[PDB]
Amino acid sequence: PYEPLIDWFTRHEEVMPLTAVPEPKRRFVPSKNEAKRVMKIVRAIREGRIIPPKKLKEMKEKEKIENYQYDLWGDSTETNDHVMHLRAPKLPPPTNEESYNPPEEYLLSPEEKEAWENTEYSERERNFIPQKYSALRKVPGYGESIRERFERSLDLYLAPR
Amino acid sequence: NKFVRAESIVAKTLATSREKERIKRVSILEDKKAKNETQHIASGKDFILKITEGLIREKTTYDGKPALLFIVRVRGPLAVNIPNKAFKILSLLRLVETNTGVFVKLTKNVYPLLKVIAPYVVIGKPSLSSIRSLIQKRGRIIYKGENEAEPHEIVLNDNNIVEEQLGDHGIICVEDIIHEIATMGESFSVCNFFLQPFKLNREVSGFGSLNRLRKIKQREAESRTRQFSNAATAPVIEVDIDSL
Amino acid sequence: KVPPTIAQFQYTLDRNTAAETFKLFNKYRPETAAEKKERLTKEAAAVAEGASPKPYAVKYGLNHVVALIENKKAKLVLIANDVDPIELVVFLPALCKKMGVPYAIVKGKARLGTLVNQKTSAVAALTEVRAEDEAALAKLVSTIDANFADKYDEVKKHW
Amino acid sequence: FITRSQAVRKLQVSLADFRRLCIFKGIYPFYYAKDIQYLMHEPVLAKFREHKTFARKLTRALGRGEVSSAKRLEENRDSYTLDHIIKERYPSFPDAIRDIDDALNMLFLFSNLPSTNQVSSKIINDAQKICNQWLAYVAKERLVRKVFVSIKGVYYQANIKGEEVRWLVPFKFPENIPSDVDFRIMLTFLEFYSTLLHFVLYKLYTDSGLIYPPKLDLKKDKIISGLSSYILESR
RNA sequence: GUUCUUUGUAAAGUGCCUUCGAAGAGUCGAGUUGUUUGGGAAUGCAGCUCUAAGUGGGUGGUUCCAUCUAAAGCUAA
RNA sequence: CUUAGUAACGGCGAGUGAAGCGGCAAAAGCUCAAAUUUGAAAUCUGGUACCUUCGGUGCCCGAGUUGUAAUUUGGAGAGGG
Repeated sequence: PYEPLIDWFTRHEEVMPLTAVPEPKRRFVPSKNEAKRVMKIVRAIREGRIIPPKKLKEMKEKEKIENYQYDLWGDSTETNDHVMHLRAPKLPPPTNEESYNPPEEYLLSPEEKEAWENTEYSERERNFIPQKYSALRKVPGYGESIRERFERSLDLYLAPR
Repeated sequence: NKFVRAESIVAKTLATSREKERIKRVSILEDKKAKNETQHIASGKDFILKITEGLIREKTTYDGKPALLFIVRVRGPLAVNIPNKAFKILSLLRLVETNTGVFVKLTKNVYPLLKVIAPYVVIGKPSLSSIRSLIQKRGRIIYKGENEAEPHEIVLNDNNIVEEQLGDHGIICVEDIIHEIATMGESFSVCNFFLQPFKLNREVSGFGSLNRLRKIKQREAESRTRQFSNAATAPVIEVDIDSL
Repeated sequence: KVPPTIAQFQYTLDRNTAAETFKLFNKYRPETAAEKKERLTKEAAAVAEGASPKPYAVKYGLNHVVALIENKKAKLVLIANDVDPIELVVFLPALCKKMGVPYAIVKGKARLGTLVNQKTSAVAALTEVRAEDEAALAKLVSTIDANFADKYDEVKKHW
Repeated sequence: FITRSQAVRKLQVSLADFRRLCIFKGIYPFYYAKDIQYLMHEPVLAKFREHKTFARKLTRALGRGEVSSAKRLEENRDSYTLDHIIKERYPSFPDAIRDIDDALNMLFLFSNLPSTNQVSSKIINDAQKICNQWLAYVAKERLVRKVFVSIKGVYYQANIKGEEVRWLVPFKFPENIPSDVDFRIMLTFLEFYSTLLHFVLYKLYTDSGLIYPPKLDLKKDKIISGLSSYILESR
């Protein structure tokens, strides 16, 4: 049922191509369809309906520079707190006595330094240890600063008002 | 642990052949330049190319004046393994890691070593804002941790850390480190090995939709804004570090 | 159970050879419809205000190809195995054998489409080539004749 | 009211994109039914869909091997603007200056950040540019009342159209970025506050002060890159 | 009739000389079961079984000769 | 209209019943599939912005090389000169 295909015809390679068709001029000469398209766009440029590729750069070198450069409020008197459902996002509490140079009674006792670290975060009165510094040069870069803005950002859209 | 293809393993050797022969060639002409035996070599002086931004190639000779450079690691070229002469210079400058900067002064001894590592580094004279913003944005200090651990590299957060480690040399703060780095002084060799290297983030920094195309755009911008001379009279390519 | 002239496919070109084929072939991309258009608008801008040589790109219509094999224009032919009607190509590896034109069954009909700006292709062929890659082609050909034509002399037989 | 799940499903939008729109629109929680029901018809949602179409049609070009068409897809790309989103959020100018309290705190933090694979250099340079514009104006028309240097940073108070804004600037040292924080939430807040600040600064300058935007001296930016640079003219 | 525009090495036609020169298959055909006719050379169609050719094939007339080119399509009165 | 109630068939019986020619009415022819645009799918659907809107144009999207356009249908036809 399954004989190997004995290639009785492909065994012998062909020398000449199958047909003796004369090759056209257009296979050697530059294309006339290309010439037709080119001489169509030429007309479109004379008429002015296609702006040339050289000037298209100049149309974007002069434009799209001005972003967000217009007044949108103007004479704006209308308040958005008209429906009672706009809960204004509450400006965070003003900072009370924790400066780089504090009155050193604010500086925490050694027992409460570890007791503060023992308490779980977010159920905690201060997000920081109050510290005393003699010089302004001696003030460290506060490491837990990105954490504070990130947590405030989360408090805006995830915490119920 | 992967299989290594044949094409890669021949490509590495074929590229290191060019790099070993290139480094030896630059080594010979720089050795013959120092010994004043300039009888029959290509050129007995030093040019510096300054490419700025429409890409103007300047050709100015290197003066004897000590200058301030910020060498930036690149990753180039493609199939190359680094030879012994590259391992040495990049160990001394502590630039084994890619995307990593360091400050050095450029003199008549520094400049011959610069031609060896030029296909691996991108150099240039920075400005006061490039230095000052770089130190206040990035900075490492290798010192002791809590009680036991030594290899902690943390951050230039404080100035009292600056006091404890430097102090008596006249350096008290981070801005004083910026002073001795921008202006070539006594404490430059003290603080240069204190900020060991910088950790610059890589360009584009992703493999994906937008990031591949942006890496393609920048990768073709590389060979335009940087050339590999390969000759023994290679002009050192200086680029804008304020832009970079 | 498969008759020998079917599954003369499935015995495709190997991994290393295949990539090297495209290494060559991706060099001969046809211009994209976007690119062709801009080229001509570049011409129109120029020729409206004030020479070119014939451009080599691979050849890709089944017709065009079956024209090209049998006319000797073709040098290398790439034939994708998985095609909706298999019959649409089954003759093609034999035709080429008969006109002595070097052919290789490639794997991935879509993979041909890549090299040619189309969705699929069934068949693409590199007729004419640049001066530098002329040698690259003729060697690839030989590589193909070894690992494909000579390796599978028994592809015309066995069910 | 409606559940988060019911809001996400009703919008037929991803949770991320639901939260992105929620950040832009100023919507907060159970959500309000008429609030989500009002979010549904909005240009920003449609532009998010357009970004998704662009994403696949680019990876189509990239994944095939054609680079020119992909580069062309970048040229034929418009993006969503947060212009009309503020008119419906802060209709009056004094209301926008009541929000600028929290807006200037993100932006002055993001100036003092090393650029990572999370956050590009263009993002930080544009944020720092707005920061310098803000500092230049407040030092121009002389609107400071209170200062407070703390461990955290340095607080300022400013009568900006007579309503006393407050904002915090950290100390100019490298900041250790934790891997804990999510730099995708913060980037959208930056994206909203950034545009809000552009429109605020245009309004301030074109009302009482100067041309917007002012130029910057190149060899001044080479020296300081701070506030003695960036010269600004009145008329 | 009146005008406004016509274009590009654009589109064809004629005669001569040379170089080539592919036209439809589960169809035609054959066997049989029904249907249609007034149909004698089962005509026409259907079902079912089998199923071709290329100096071919289909149809007609006294050993040739004439005649058309199926198995695709459109179309006023 | 005629051919014609003819040829032809019909337990040659109820009977069934054409056609070609001829004369007129009216008249008109044509399109694919077939061998390569291969020096460039040259073709179209749509979306969108305008315009003089049974449509035209630009720009984008797709469809399409398993073939969409030009040329050819035996009355030949095509390649060239």
